[PDB]
Amino acid sequence: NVSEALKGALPNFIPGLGTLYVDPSTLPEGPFLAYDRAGNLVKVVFMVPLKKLNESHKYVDIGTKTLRALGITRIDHVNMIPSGPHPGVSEPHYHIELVLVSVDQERKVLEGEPY
Amino acid sequence: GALPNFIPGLGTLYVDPSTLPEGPFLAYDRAGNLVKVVFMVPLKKLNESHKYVDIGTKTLRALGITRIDHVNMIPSGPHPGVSEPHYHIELVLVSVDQERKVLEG
Amino acid sequence: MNVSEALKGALPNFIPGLGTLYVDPSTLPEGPFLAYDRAGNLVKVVFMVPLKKLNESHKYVDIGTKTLRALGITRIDHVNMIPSGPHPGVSEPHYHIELVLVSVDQERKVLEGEPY
Amino acid sequence: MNVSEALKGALPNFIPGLGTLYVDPSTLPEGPFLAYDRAGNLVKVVFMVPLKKLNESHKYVDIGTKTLRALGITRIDHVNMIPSGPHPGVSEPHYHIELVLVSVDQERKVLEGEPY
Amino acid sequence: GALPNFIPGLGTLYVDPSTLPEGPFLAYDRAGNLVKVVFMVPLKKLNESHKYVDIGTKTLRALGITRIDHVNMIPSGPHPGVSEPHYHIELVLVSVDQERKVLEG
Amino acid sequence: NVSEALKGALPNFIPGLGTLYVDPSTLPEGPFLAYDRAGNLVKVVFMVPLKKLNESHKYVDIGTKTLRALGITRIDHVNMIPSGPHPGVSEPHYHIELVLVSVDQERKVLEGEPY
Amino acid sequence: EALKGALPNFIPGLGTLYVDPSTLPEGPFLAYDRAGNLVKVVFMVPLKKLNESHKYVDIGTKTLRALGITRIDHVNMIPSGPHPGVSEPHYHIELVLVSVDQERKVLEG
Amino acid sequence: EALKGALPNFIPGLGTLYVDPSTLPEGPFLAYDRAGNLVKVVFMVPLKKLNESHKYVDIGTKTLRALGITRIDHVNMIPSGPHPGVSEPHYHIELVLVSVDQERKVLEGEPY
Amino acid sequence: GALPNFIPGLGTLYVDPSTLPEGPFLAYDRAGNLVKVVFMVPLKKLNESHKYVDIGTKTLRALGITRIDHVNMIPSGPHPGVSEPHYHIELVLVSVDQERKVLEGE
Amino acid sequence: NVSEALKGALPNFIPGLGTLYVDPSTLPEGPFLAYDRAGNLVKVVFMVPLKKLNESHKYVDIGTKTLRALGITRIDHVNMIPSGPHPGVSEPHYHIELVLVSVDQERKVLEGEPY
Amino acid sequence: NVSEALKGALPNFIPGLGTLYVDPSTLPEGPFLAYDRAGNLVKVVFMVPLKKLNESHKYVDIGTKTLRALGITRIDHVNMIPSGPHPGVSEPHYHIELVLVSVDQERKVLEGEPY
Amino acid sequence: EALKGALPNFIPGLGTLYVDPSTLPEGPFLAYDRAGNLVKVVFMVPLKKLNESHKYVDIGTKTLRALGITRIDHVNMIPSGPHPGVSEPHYHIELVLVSVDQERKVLEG
Amino acid sequence: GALPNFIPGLGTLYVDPSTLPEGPFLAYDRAGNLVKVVFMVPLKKLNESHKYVDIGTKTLRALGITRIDHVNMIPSGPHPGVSEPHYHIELVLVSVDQERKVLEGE
Amino acid sequence: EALKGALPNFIPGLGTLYVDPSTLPEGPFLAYDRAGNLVKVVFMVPLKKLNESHKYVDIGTKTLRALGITRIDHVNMIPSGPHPGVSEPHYHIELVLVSVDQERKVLEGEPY
Amino acid sequence: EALKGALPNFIPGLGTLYVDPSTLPEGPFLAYDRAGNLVKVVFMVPLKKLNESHKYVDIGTKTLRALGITRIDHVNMIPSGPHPGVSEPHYHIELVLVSVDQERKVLEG
Amino acid sequence: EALKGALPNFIPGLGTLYVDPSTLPEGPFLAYDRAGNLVKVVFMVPLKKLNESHKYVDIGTKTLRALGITRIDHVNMIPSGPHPGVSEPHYHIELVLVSVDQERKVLEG
Amino acid sequence: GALPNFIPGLGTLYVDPSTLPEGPFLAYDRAGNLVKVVFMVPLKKLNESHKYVDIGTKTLRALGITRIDHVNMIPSGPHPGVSEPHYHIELVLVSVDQERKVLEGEPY
Amino acid sequence: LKGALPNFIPGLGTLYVDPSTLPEGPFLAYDRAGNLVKVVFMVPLKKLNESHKYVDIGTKTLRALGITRIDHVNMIPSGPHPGVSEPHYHIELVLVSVDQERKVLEGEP
Repeated sequence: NVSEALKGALPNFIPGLGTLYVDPSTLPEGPFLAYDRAGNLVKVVFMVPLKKLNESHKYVDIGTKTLRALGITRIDHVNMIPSGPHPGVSEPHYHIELVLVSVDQERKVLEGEPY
Repeated sequence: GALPNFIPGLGTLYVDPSTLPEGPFLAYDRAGNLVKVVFMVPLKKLNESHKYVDIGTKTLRALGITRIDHVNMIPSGPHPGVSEPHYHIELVLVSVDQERKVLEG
Repeated sequence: MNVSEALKGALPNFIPGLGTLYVDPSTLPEGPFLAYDRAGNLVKVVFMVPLKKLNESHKYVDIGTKTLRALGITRIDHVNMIPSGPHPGVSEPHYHIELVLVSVDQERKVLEGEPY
Repeated sequence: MNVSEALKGALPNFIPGLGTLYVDPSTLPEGPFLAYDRAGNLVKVVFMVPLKKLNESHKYVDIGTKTLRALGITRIDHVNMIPSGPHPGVSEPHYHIELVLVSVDQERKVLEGEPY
Repeated sequence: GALPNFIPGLGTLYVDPSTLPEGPFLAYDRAGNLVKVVFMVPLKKLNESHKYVDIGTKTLRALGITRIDHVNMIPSGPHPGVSEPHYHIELVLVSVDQERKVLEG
Repeated sequence: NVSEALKGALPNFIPGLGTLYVDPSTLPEGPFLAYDRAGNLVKVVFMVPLKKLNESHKYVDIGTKTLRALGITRIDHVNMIPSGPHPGVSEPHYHIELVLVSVDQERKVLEGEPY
Repeated sequence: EALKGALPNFIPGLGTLYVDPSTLPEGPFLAYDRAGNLVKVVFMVPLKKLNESHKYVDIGTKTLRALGITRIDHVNMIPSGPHPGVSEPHYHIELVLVSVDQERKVLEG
Repeated sequence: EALKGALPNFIPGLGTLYVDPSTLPEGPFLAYDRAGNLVKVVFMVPLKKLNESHKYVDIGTKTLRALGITRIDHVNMIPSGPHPGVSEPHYHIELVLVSVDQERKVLEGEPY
Repeated sequence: GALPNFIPGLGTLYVDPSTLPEGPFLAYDRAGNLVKVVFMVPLKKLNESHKYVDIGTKTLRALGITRIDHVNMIPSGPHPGVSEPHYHIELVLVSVDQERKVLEGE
Repeated sequence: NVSEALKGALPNFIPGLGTLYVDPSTLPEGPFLAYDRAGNLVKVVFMVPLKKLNESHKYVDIGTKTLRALGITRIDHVNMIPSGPHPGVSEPHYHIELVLVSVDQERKVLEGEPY
Repeated sequence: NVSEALKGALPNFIPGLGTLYVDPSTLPEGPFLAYDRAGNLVKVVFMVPLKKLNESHKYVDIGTKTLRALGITRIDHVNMIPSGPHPGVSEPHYHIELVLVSVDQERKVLEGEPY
Repeated sequence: EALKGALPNFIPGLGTLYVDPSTLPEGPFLAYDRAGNLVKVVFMVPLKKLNESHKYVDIGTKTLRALGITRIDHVNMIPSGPHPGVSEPHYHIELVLVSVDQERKVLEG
Repeated sequence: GALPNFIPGLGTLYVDPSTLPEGPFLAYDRAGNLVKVVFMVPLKKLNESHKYVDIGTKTLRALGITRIDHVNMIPSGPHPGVSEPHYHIELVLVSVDQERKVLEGE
Repeated sequence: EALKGALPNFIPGLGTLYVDPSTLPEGPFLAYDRAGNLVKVVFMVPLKKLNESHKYVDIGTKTLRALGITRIDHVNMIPSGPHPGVSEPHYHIELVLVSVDQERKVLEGEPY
Repeated sequence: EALKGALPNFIPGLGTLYVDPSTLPEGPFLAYDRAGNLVKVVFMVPLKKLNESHKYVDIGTKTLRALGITRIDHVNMIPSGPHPGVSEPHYHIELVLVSVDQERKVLEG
Repeated sequence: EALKGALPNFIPGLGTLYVDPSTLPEGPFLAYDRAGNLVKVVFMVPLKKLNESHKYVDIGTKTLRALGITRIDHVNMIPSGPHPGVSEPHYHIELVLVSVDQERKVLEG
Repeated sequence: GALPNFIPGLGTLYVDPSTLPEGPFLAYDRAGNLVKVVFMVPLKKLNESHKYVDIGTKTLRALGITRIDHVNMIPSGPHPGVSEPHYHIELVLVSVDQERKVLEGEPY
Repeated sequence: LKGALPNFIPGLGTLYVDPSTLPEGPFLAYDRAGNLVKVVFMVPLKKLNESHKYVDIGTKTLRALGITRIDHVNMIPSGPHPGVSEPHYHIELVLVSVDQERKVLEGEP
């Protein structure tokens, strides 16, 4: 079976998220990188707990290493999506996304539900 | 953190946060194989007779031609931070025994 | 007798909005129920669950295995969860959990039901 | 090295407008060729036939049986018959007879090809 | 008449006349079982490099989940009144041997 | 298998034509009757060879028996579609159709390609 | 005040024949008997168009729906008899609402 | 009973048509919808008279005078004949009192 | 203002050129009174069975409420430049006698 | 009545042309000036015989006087419309128009038929 | 200039109201008559104070004189628009309008903001 | 046959009052005299909505178009006053097609 | 014609009621000259941070080419009937001195 | 080189902004697109002055005078502040010289 | 850097003539003098199309909007005359932004 | 002629800060150093909105596309320092185009 | 203007003098963004089978990342100022609609 | 079943094209290793001689290939190809140096 064989080789891709990669040494803020099925970088996502924001924590010079290694990003727009809690995420967070394509293209290449 | 870690009984759960709370969520075993699609339904919406119509369309279509082995409808267990009851409507892609084995729970 | 009636007479029972329904009696009350269109194509798989059981945290595990296995490979297009009851024939609130094998618009078209 | 390149490197060859192609070498030149999208889903089955053979009334019987049988149950959405050649790589006019397993719009979308 | 009669090798061929000449046509055996879907392509259009895109959509979808056993591409044989060459692009639903048997040709 | 069982029982229905019935004693003019998947009468179709028209043949009092047995037809529109020759039809014909629903409904219930 | 109903001259075989000119040549034409009852609906088709395999789709819709015909007795397909002025041959596809005997009678055929 | 029935029938596409017999063959003819509204005023002329350079002057005066208000919306010029009941080609010159869609609607005629 | 050359029987003719050849033309009398609306139809089109539907809409609507006295349908007389025969379908807003006077036409 | 009185007190406006003015000494080329019912200048139109164009006549420094007296024009687009021959226009002409509003606004304020 | 000259020679037209006239002896109810730039009657407007309505005042046989002098009206629709208080209108009022053209034509010929 | 024309009650001052119930409360209501002549078109406006500054735009369009009213004799704006079952005050915006004297006469008011 | 009661400082005010309360109002002087365009903004809306975007479009466009001499922003003075404070944002087409005269305002 | 650079930057949503310093704090400010076209004239007023019934009379005369032609399309009144750089609530009273879509386009600002 | 402004040839009487090739043949062409000032907008109209009665509607819209021309000094309608490679006659519809004397000067014509 | 570029007062830590008022409160705001170079893009988000789980989608699009930023050095998420007039707390989500050291330097932090 | 003008439909054009006449020419929008790279070739040279190899290498090298969106091949001339037929081969770096928008040209 | 890649061609390597986009394509040329070497538009000389205007071609392909760097461009008359009669021009967007191109595609220098 060719289809089963291709899918076996193919990296996991989660509709609405993409194929994710994150340098574990940059957690928990990240940012994680989201790629489409063709392997192009779609967005760079920073993660922050709401609690810390409520405590007025100051995040400074974040994602420097990752961004430096990325090179050209040409940001199209920004998203700030709330997340958590739910199985897997113990507290509310916000995903701060730097999207490198139009909002419609992002939904399109990441196969995500319209906002 | 905001990213998922393998949890016994559920596996590693991924989800497009903009589709919360229902999702659906994709659950993978440690080897990164998709085990099930999980809709996280707040029991509260069900008690208000909310009509869920055409949900999980993008995710399910991404499965392409597939085989659904069975369905589970399980009440959410204890989960840190979670404060309301939900039901896990699950479309499992492997046998109930395969599922229990690879999810380690 | 006219040909139309003879045709109508030979065609399986079809209910607008539900289709032609079949279920394995041994799988009741949950099912699943299989809904076919007028062409005999399987449109959706429907699980029936009482709301009260959900509120009492009943654990439904490995449901519809026999029925599902008998189906075969297929794409799943989307899911619906529709509230039902009570009313004559249904003594308490239920939820229809539906695994639909065609687009939501196609479902409403081939089952001839009112649009959502 | 960046992650994007490592990903691109691990992904099968995909040609915009054609998809990821595979064919049983023993079935050439006719095939059929199987075209998959980036998700690894089979999009279409393509038979290759030289126009000259059609003009000389060649009889093609029981074609693609081995390949087809290996597939499985599936819906067929539509058929295309697209002319091809000559050009580098194709010495004479051919026709691509395609059995497409998704809508024509979905085909153009998942294979990322120019609209018809 | 304008209605079809069982013809050896083809069976009983039905078609929505508004889709002529290509159709596609549906071929049934004497017991009324669908044997194959047949597109009747004028060889002339092929020589003019006509691009057939998205044809037989309504008929094929009517087949629902099916299995295509094999394909035939056969030049039209002698047919009363027919004056131009066509190719029968056939999507057969049974084995080539089953096909020859039930079509009596 | 329920699907195979249902389809086995179901009468043949040809997309764009419907489920056809014709009183053989009324051939070759007919008319044949075309029904949808629910068994409703969609159209009444008369058949005539082009050759006869070219010879000025006079068709008179056609389809009387069939029409009498039909009762209420309430015609919506008329179609005149050419047909033949092709495998199965030795000479050109015209299908003169009396359609009992709108032209869009006819295409819809008979699952036919748009005109 | 000085008007009167406009009514075409009776024509043996065709009765009082009306037609919306913008729908010509096909029509349909409406044929009435002396008493003012509708006898038949007639589509006037050029044989040339048929030999050209013209596809006639959804014709006479507004007319047919306005009349609300529910009973068609029979159908006629007759070659265009000689008519003063008409040079090309047409076929009269008639949807007759009464019997063939009543038709010839009421239309003084 | 004196129940009037010599009234013309409403014909889809034409409406209920009246004409002053002393104005024939040109008319004009008056077309009314089912409610009794005057929809259009129609003049009929043989194409042959036109080719023979005939001069139609001060036509339809009597009729138009008895109509008073009009407010014309558009004009149509429709060819007709030959066909059974019309031995020679004519043109229907129509002065329409409602928009073109309204005219097809109230007269229940086939769209243009 | 900028009035064009008065024409006997036609008066001062105005027409939107984008609507030629039919128009319709608006004919005014010396005093600026609208006397008639003129559709100039090439006989060739009539002979070819051209179907004219919904013409003059804008002009007729801008002219609004009023009354039509009579209608004329006269073949194009001698006009410099014009080379194919036309017919003038006219909707006159005054009596035929008043028309012959204001338009100073024979 | 008021209505009838108003129209009489209003300048002659021709559907599709507007209210025209032209400096007599600039005839026959003009340009003519077309105003809407509010008195706004809509377009500046130059009249040229087609025969002159075919004769390669040189029209230079045209409309200077009239244009000077206009001031702020703001050209939106240009049209070149053929005209004549017909009563009042003995030969074919072309109207060269410098329009000061969008093309749709033009047909709208001059109450003319769409192009 | 011509443009400036034209406007001066033209009647006062107010966007959204048109050119208004009212028989002084019918004040304060009117009706007022609103004309477009071509001098066509667009609407007939009656003015009533809201307080009178709340006092159950009986307005009977209003606008008879003005209406008689109008003749052919052809009512398309009615509007009831609240007005005031503001400078020039010491108390809340309602404008009862009998409009003689479609609602879109009304906003169009009176050059007013859409409702 | 056994079917007779169906006609609402005659309200002195209002006559035979008809109204498409789907257009309530405003209507317009149509008031006919005994003979079957339309005497006036009545918009039934709730005072409460006027106090709320409701903007009524394009009302009675289809009805007015269907009636084809070219001549309004006079307008009345009068309080509805009490009516059995009616608990909210309304104003009658009336387009009367006949003289005020004829109106009092035929509506027996 | 039917002119409303002249107001000192405002002149003859006209406004399309469907656009109240902001308007804009058109203020003319005795002679029928448009003197200024007035937007009447309820202070309450300003205090609530209301976002006014694209207002007065139709009126301003119908008034066309011209020049704005100066702008005024004055609180609503005493006006019978008016009960909430407003601000009059005015686009004046004449000098402030000429404004005080034609509008006969202090 | 005398290559001028003390020129303001084009800011998406604002354009290139100029003001006569002797007209501050009200201005008006002049906003230009990239081609150099004047898009809008902006007046700035503190909400507090409005609440204190301040009277702004004959404002922006000098500036408006030096602009001559204008042809105003619409008006905007936009609230602003408090935020870094603006300690008190203000309103931006804008006289716009192009349609509202054109203004967002040429100034390249976020849609309203 | 090594990049210099790219400028077309200077045609006496026409200057530095620019044109978006996708809008050919009509253009409009834009003619600049040596200093870089726009001297005139030129619509290049084929005589053949005029003889065919072609209707030119809404031409030069984007270009005119981009130039923001509020003052036209004068208009010229002159024959293009011969040009190397040009075999069809055209008329130059010109919107000249400067005096006719300045035009002859700066275009060195 | 008497004008001058409108330029907001410099603000230690924020530089010359611009914002299109219609995009408030979020902005983004654009921060420039004395030399006129863009230092960072700042979205000013109300903490209240975040606690309400507001979904911010596609913000700063026109601005970000007009600037054509290709290199982001780092990101900052800082609580709203005390600002004259600002009562509610916000978070400054900053996309910084230079190094953290250069930032504090050029913005005279 | 002390630098090349922005021309509607073309933008602001730059070219390496030594790469003439083929170029490529670089077209910028009003904001200074590179919109497209244009090669100019005479039809005549194509008909004579001239081989253009390794063109625009210098200029392309000093440009950098481009991310090509689409290609246009537009015929030009003859007309006043262009004595013979040429083809403009364009490598456009934005969508076709965006190109028309930022270079403010007439729609295709 | 295995990689169905076509036969290596000298100077064009493994060549792919979406048959529905013929004749221009563009074609994608890969080296033995499966790397993309160049994108090729095959334009029939006849079309150019006919002044055909090509606008927005190759969009889906180019967008999918996210080509950020083009090393050089070639415009070569079409080499001799079997069955290929009509002359074409190859507009090539090469992603590698001229040397590397000749090397990896096994084509003559």
